[PDB]
Amino acid sequence: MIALSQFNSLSKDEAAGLLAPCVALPAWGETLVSLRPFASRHALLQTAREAMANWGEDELNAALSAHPRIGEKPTGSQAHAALSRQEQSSVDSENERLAQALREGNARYEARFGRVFLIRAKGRSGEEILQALTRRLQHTADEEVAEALAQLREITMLRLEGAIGE
Ligand SMILES: NC(=O)NC1=NC(=O)NC1=O
Repeated sequence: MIALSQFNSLSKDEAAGLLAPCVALPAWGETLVSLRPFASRHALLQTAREAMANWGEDELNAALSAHPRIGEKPTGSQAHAALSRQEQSSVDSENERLAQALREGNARYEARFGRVFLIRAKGRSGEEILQALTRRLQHTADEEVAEALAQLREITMLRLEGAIGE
């Protein structure tokens, strides 16, 4: 976590590099970098929310390139992999029934919608995620695109909030 005044003074490449792990959508980060300096962390976060307001199915698809499946915890030490592992920390990997249910739930979701199941995993157990998956399997395509995008927005914001402090 770096301070706001520090973020405001970074070179364009260093600032974009800092924001890159939040979401695999270069336009989002580029917008934030281009609008520096920010008056406050409050203003930065608000601007960040505004910049994700017009995201659609195309953004969902592009962002999903950097998100592993729930239950498929990455091992890498780099920000992306470390963040995902940390976000899935409430998922019990030792529970064999859960692991199998997650694999089956994922396959079922992917067959239905054509994309990986996306959920803000931070603070959610494997059971909570499974129940969300069961609920979201009943959605129309548009309803599901909307929720998946809402979850993407949450993931991105939490990562941003963890990257830049007051
Ligand atoms: N497929 C996913 O939902 N993946 C993830 N959600 C998170 O919050 N972290 C992930 O890696």
